[PDB]
Amino acid sequence: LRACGRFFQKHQGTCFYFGELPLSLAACTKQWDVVTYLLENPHQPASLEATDSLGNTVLHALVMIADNSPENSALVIHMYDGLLQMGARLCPTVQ
Amino acid sequence: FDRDRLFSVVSRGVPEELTGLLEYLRWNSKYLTDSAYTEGSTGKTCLMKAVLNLQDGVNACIMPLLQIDKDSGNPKLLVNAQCTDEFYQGHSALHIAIEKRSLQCVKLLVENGADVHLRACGRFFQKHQGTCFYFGELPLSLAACTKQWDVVTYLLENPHQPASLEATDSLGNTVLHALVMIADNSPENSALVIHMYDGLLQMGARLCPTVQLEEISNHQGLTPLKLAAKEGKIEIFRHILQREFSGPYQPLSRKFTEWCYGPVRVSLYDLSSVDSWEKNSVLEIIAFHCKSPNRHRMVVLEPLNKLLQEKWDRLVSRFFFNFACYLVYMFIFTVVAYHQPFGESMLLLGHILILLGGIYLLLGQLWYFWRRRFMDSYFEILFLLQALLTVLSQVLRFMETEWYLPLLVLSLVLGWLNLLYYTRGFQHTGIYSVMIQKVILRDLLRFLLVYLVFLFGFAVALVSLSREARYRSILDASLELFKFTIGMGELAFQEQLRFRGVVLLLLLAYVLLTYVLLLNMLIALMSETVNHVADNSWSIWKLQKAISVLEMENGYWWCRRKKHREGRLLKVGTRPDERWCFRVEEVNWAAWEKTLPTLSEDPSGP
Amino acid sequence: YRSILDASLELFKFTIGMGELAFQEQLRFRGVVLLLLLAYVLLTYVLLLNMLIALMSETVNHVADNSWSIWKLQKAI
Amino acid sequence: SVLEMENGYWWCRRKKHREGRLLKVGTRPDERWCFRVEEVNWAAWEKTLPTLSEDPSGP
Ligand SMILES: COc1cc(/C=C/C(=O)N2CCC=CC2=O)cc(OC)c1OC
Repeated sequence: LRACGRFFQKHQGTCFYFGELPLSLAACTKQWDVVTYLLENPHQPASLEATDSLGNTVLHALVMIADNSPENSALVIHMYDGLLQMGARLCPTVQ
Repeated sequence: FDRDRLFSVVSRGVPEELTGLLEYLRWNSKYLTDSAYTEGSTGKTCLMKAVLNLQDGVNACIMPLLQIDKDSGNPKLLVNAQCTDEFYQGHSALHIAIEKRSLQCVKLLVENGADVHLRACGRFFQKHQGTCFYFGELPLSLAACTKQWDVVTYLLENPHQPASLEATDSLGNTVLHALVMIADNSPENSALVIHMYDGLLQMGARLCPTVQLEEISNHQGLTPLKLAAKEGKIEIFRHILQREFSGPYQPLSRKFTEWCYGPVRVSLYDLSSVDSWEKNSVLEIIAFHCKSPNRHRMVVLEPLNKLLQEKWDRLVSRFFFNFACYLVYMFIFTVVAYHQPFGESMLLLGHILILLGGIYLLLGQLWYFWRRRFMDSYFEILFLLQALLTVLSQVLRFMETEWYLPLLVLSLVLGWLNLLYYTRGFQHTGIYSVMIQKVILRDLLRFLLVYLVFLFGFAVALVSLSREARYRSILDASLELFKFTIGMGELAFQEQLRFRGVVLLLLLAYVLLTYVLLLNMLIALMSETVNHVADNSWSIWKLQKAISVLEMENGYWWCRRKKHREGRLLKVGTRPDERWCFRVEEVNWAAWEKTLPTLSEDPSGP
Repeated sequence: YRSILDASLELFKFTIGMGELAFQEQLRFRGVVLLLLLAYVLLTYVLLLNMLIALMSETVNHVADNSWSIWKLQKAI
Repeated sequence: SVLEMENGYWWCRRKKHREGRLLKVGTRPDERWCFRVEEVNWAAWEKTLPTLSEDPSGP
C-alpha cells in the first residue's frame, strides 16, 4: 500500500521519507521483527523488489534516509546487510 | 543566676546545671529575653547559643530552656527572639537550626511555636559585594538554598506551622526568586538550583495547587524566569526554558511534544514571558537590560535560537530596505558634496534632500536614545553624531560660513563608515566584524597612544638637534617622522647640519623603535587570534542580529507597527490550559523507545 | 587632486608605499586635508590588519586532511 | 613593585603597616597574625570541621 502523501515525499521541512511502503517503513524504523514477519508470513508475501512512485526499493529508501550520523549510519548498515542476507534466501535469483 | 553562667552551662549542654534558673526568674520577675540575658554586641539569646553548640544534631539543654521560658510567662516568646545588630539583624534560632543542617533540632524547635516567617534582614544577608550570603531572608529559602530537602519537606508539611511557598522577603523575592539569585553557573551550583527549583515546583503543585509560583513578581517586577535572564544566570534559565515533566506534573512543564512519527518529532515551547509581543519579554531583558558578559550565550539556546531566526527571516526584507535607503542617501550625499561652488536647481534640491535626511536620522536616533535611557550603542552614537554634523553643516551653510565645507565632507566620510553597520546581516562578514572588534580594538588603541607619544618625543628631539647649522616646526618634523611609517620616509646624511651624526642616529633609532612597535602589535594581534573561540564570536553575532530584530519590530518614529504574535494557541492539557507554543521540528535516530504522551495523534505541517 | 581619477590614484599610492602626504600652503582647507589623509592612512592600516588576522584566523582553524581530500578530488576530475 | 613601594623613598622611610590581625587560633594561648580569605563552596555541605568563631563577621 503506497503512502504517497505530501508528508511522505522527500522535500524540505515537515516530511518523513521512508519509501512509501510498509516493508520500507519497517526497515527505516529499525524493527527487524516486523521486517522478518512481513518477509516470511503465509498470508502476504511482501516482496523485497517492490518499488514506490520514485522507483525506490527498500534498499534505495534505506540509502535515502541515511544521514552521516553515528547512530543513523549503524542503523542503515544493519538494515542494509540484513535485508541483503534475507533477499539471498527469499528471492535467491535476483540481485 | 547570671547570663555568663547560663551561656557556659548551655554551651556545655548539661541540663542539670540550670536548677535554680526558673526559681531566680520567678523571684526576680525578669524575663529571659531581656538585655540582661542577651549579649550586648549582637543581641543573641541563650537559645541561639544552645542551637549553635549541637552534639551530633541534638543539644540536651535546648528543650528545658524552652520549658522554663513557658513557665516564666514571657509575652514575647523566647524562640521568636532575633538579633538586633544591624550586621546580623533578623537571625533567629530557627535559621541557626537550618544552617547547622539538623532536622532534629528543627522539628524540636518548630513544635514550640517558632514563627517560620521570620525575616533575616541583616547586612550579612542582603545581596552586595563581600562578606554576604543572600538566600532570601526566610527559613524556607535558607533551607532551599542549602540543599536540605528534608527541612524543606518538613517545613512545607508539618501540622504546627504552614511555612507557605508564596512568602516574600524585603526585596519581594519568593523562594524561587532566591534560588535564581544564588545560582552560579558552576557545575554543582547549577545542579543544586535545578534540583531545588523542580522539587519546590512539584511540591507547590500539591500544597497550593491553585496559584502559579512562576508568575509571582518581586518589588522590581520580574517573574523568576525574567530574574534568571536579567542576572545573567545561563544554566537555570536554560533549564526553565526547556522543562519537560512526565506524569501528573505535565501542566508544570514548558516543553511539550505534539506528535512523533518514527524519528520525526515536533516539540512545542510556550512563549509565556519570552515572546516580544508583550512589554517585559525575556528577549528584551537579555538584549537591553542584562549586563552580564554571557548575555550573548542566552540568545543561542534551543527555544530562542529558532525564534530569533524566524523573526530575522521575516524581517530581513525590511533590514535590506533600510540598507538601501541609507545607501541611496549616501549616493545623493556624495554627489552633492562633489559638485560644490538645471544644475543649480538640482543642487539646491540635493541640499534640501540631505538636510531632510539628516533631520530624519537625527529624530530616529533621538527616539532610540529616548527609549533606551559600547558594542550595542557603538553605531547608534555614530549615526547620531553623523546626523548632528550634517544638520550643523547645513546650518553653517545657511549662515554663509566658510567652514561649512569641512563639516560637510566629514559628515560624508563618517556616513561611509556607518554603512559598516549593515555587515551584521550576512554571517561571514558579521562574524568577522565581531571577531575583529574584540581582537584588535584594545591593542590598536594602546599601540596608537604609544606611537603618538614616541612620535612627538622624537620630533622635539629632531627639532632641537637640527636647529643650529654647521625639520623646522614640530608639525613638519613630525610629518617627516610619520612618513617613515607609510614607507616614504627620507633619511640621508646631511652636511649642512652641525649635529648630523646624532640626527642620523636619532632617525635610525626611531626606525628601529617603530619597527619593534609594529612587531609588538603584530604578534599581540596574532596571540589574540590563536586564543580565540569562534563559537563565542558566532554567539555575539547572534546577539547583534537579535538586537537588530528587536529594534526593527517597533517600527519607525512616524508609524508604529502592531507586533504580530508568534506561535499558536494550543491546548497543552487540563489545568483547559491554552498556551501560545512555538513549534520546533527535529529528527532523532536514537529514540526508538517511545515513553511519551503526545498532544496530537496525527502529524501536520506548519 | 583635480579629478576623481587623479585623486583616487594619489590615494591608492598610499597602499603601494609611494603615497605622498605633505603640508600644503596654497590650499585654504589645508589642515583638514592633512587630517583626511591621516585618517585614510589609519583606516587603510586597520583594513590591512583586518584582512591579515582574518586570514590568520582561517589559517589556525584549518584541517590539512580536508585540503588533501579536495586535492585528490581535483586530481580525480 | 609592591615590595619596593613599601620601603618609601630615600628621604622618608615609611613604617611598614602589618597585615592581618592577632587571632587566638587555639591553645599551644596561640596568638598569630592571620590574613583573612573569604570563599564560597557549593560542594561542601558535609561539615566535619572545627571553627574558631561561632558567629560570622565582616572584615
Ligand atoms: C567596525 O568593524 C569593522 C568591520 C569591517 C568589515 C567590513 C566588511 O566586511 N564589509 C563592509 C561592506 C559591506 C559588507 C562587507 O563585507 C571593517 C573594518 O575595518 C575598517 C572594521 O573596523 C575595525
